[PDB]
Amino acid sequence: AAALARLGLRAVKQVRVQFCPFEKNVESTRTFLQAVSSEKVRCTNLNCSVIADVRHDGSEPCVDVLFGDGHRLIMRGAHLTAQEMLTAFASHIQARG
Amino acid sequence: SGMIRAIVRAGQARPGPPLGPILGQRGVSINQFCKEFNEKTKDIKEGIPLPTKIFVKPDRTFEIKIGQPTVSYFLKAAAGIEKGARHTGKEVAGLVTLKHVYEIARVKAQDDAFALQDVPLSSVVRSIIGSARSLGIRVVKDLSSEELAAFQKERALFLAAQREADLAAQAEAAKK
Amino acid sequence: FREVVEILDGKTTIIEGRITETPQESPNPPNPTGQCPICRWNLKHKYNYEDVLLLSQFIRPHGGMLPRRITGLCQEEHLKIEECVKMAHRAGLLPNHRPKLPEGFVPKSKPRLNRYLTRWSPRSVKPIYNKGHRWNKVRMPVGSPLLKDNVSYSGRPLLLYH
Amino acid sequence: FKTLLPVPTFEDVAIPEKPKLRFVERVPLVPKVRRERKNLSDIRGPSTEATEFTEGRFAILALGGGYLHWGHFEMMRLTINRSMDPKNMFALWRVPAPFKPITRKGMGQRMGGGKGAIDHYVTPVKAGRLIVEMGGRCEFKEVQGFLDLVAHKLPFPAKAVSRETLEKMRKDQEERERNNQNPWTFERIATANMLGIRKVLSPYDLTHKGRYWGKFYTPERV
Amino acid sequence: FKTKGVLKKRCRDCYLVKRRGRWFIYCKTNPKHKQRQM
Amino acid sequence: EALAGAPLDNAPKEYPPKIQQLVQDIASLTLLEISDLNELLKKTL
Amino acid sequence: PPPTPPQEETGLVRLLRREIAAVFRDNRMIAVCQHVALSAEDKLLLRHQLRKHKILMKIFPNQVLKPFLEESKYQNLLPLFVGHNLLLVSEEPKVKEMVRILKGIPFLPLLGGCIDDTILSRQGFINYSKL
Amino acid sequence: HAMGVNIYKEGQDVVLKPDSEYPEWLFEMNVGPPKKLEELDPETREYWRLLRKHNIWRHNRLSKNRKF
RNA sequence: ACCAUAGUAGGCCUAAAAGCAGCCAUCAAUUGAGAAAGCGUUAAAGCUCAACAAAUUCACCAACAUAAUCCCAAAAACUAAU
Ligand SMILES: [Mg+2]
Ligand SMILES: [Mg+2]
Ligand SMILES: [Mg+2]
Ligand SMILES: [Mg+2]
Ligand SMILES: [Mg+2]
Ligand SMILES: [Zn+2]
Ligand SMILES: [Zn+2]
Repeated sequence: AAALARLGLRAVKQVRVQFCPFEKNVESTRTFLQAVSSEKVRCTNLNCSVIADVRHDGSEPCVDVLFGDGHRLIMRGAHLTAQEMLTAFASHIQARG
Repeated sequence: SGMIRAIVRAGQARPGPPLGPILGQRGVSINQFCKEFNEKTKDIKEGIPLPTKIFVKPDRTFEIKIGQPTVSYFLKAAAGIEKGARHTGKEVAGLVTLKHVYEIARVKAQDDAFALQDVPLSSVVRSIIGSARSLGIRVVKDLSSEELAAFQKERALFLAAQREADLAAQAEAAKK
Repeated sequence: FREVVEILDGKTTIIEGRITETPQESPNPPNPTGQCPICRWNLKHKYNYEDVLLLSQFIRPHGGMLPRRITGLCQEEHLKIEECVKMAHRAGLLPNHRPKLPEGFVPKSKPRLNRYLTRWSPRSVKPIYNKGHRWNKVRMPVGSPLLKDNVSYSGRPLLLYH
Repeated sequence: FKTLLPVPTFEDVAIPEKPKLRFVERVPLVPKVRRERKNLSDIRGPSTEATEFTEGRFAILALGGGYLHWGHFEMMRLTINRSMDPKNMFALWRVPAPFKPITRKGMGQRMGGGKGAIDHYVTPVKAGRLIVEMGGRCEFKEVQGFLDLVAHKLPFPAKAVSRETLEKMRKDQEERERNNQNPWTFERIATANMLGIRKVLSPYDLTHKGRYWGKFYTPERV
Repeated sequence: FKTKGVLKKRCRDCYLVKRRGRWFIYCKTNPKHKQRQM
Repeated sequence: EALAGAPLDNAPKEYPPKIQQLVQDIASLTLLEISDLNELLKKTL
Repeated sequence: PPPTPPQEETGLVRLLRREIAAVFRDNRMIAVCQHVALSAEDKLLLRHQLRKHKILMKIFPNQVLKPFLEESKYQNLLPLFVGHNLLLVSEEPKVKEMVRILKGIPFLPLLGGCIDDTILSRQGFINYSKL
Repeated sequence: HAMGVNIYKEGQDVVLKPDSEYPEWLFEMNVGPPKKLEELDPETREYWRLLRKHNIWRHNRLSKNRKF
């Protein structure tokens, strides 16, 4: 959550996280949620909304992030680890923006 | 640009320190705030300095939230004393009962900090008691008759000790 | 062994985890009660820098050591295997475990000096100009002291400095 | 989540007045007029006196032998006095003020002509003697931290120890010597004069057992 | 950079690194905390 | 013991066993016991 | 391995076990909501907006909450607590009122829960609400 | 301001309720003896507050040697 | 990695001592956070520590430049050595 704060999230439009709480594989995506939801990252820009989509049946956890490059970054955490998602997020959404 | 905690007396707001260095550094009008603060605090004739939260904005404008006055004052008046103990707990400053702390509590339950907290009055009374411990002020369960027997003894002992401390402070001011 | 795939399609980027098949521990160990992976195969004090078939099992496709809590090695043996892996890289064994870089294969350097049993890294070692006489003598390290417990069939202790 | 542990509490610690270290004098009040020969034998070998704790739970322990002159006393006094909480800690000298006269000649003298004159005084310290003893309501760790400085600036090698630390290293010292795999020990060979080795050894060795050599003491020596 | 016999971190931001067969202390915040073990 | 497993939105067609045996025990009654039932429910609620 | 060194229950562990045992008894609605990093101001405000409908919030360590819950009748909530979490306690529940405040904050998800012995996902809470 | 309260003045400057009006909690609270560690029951929640506080004091004393 | 809100600028002396010149108490809200262990301020504000929660490979100490004609045997980690 700190490495996201240092990186100036203001280049982002909308961040949603779609996941399924009763699956065994979702801990990673959750960790991502609480990393982006933190006060530092949340207050870097007020133009960005963070939406948590919670469903029992969907069965596939997902993270979708739009930003003002006209870019859409969608990472499906299934077997992906938390800090791999956050590193991918950092190098992807910072270097472009 | 941030927030400011200012503990200020009832009818007294003046365009000099602390308000001059503090508010004047933020780029905020001192006179507008003296005006508003005095508007709101001239209606308290109880003469109680209140800690207040001044939100100072990016555009140099501001907002103000007045809270309940300090427990230090409420207890200074509850014991009827002036200044608190020099060495606290080693010596006594003034005396109080259940009733004092209860009143002071239900007065301060509407404070900004204790407002959001749903805590009962027993909690707030615990806090005020603890704040009495360090002010040099002693609680007692039922003291009333012994409250006054005390005050006629205790006040004479506090006069004796404050006069002895004033004299020894004159001797230590002379020796220095 | 879980590969992470990244795709770029029309200003949308997909990143996904994908699981492949991991080979499994060979069916029947000699010392099943044994705790640590080296030990239950009776390889303690036996493997050297020279034994690649063993070493290549703990490392990454890019040549770096695997972490300890994943592998399960007894701490001591982890360090030994790390020494050995370094020493074996330097010795020019495991040529497939380097990172692949299409540009840098082209620019030849003086043909690799053949070396083996090298404890330090080549770039870090000052030439010893002063040697020194019979009584105060500068000795050149060979192999690592972590392996000084390997079984000696000759009976003479391995010579770690010349 | 982590579960807590009961904190060590000192209800039994009684702090004496003047907890800080006494000033010690450069020269004794009755200066020795008669010039003494130098026993080096008073630095040599293990220590008999001051081996144990008295009041305090912490100490500086001398691993070598050495001479302590006034400079060292000064150093320890200042360094410890401003490094301690006078409320919660007290310190104590386990070593006497320097009493032993040490001579010199003016640089540039030829050999002979007599003894020299008394330059200064020192204190003999045999290996294994407590230099300074600190007690208090302290845990060992703070005291250790700043005591190791002092220990380090002493002429002999030295350590900061507690009661626990000291008995730890003593039990370890004897346990190492009943564990020993090789049949051949310094004691065993020396006493029985095997290989006529007594020719090369000093008599004192019989007591020292090859643990002490000159003023030096190696703890690893069984 | 100073050559020292003992390395010690002079603040929380110092980190400790082995390069060229030596130990080093690098510090990003205070470069004056730089140290090289001799 | 253990509790329910919480089926949800995409597919849940499944109604409880209790409701069904209740509407069955309701459907097996003659209309005098249906009027008795109706009175005993009208009074309590 | 060396022989087995059984660890012993502290007073803290027993106090938490008792407390959670009471918590699952008393409140009719226990709603698991993933704990999310907020300002102290906003957390206080949320606590106070829960004080207005009288709903209470509680937080326990996963350490002592997990085995209690796997030995509980409630074990189907085990996959919910793997991350951070916050336990929403309600006596004499009204769910639409709990959903009202969570609606204000979009990044603060309500995951599982049990309302009067009925174990539900978020959709089950949405269903119980409109009722 | 300044107020000298006697049994006439402490009652005349205050509205002081009867003894049957005041809550039970107000008498139970310990006036001057702050509680110790041995006194409290290890199965009580407050005991562990005190133990935490003491642990913090301990870490605080041990951290006196910080170079940083 | 993570996170920081409450009486409250605790009572004093001082131009000011707001956790942090000094002296004395060291209580108290919250699941949880010292009347504060380091930095910082004129007094603050502000950074971190210990606290919850989150997790958990292992982690006590140990490192030290040099000379004068030209370095100074060559070399070497295993085929069995009381
Ligand atoms: Mg020395
Ligand atoms: Mg508390
Ligand atoms: Mg912390
Ligand atoms: Mg040099
Ligand atoms: Mg030669
Ligand atoms: Zn092993
Ligand atoms: Zn630094």
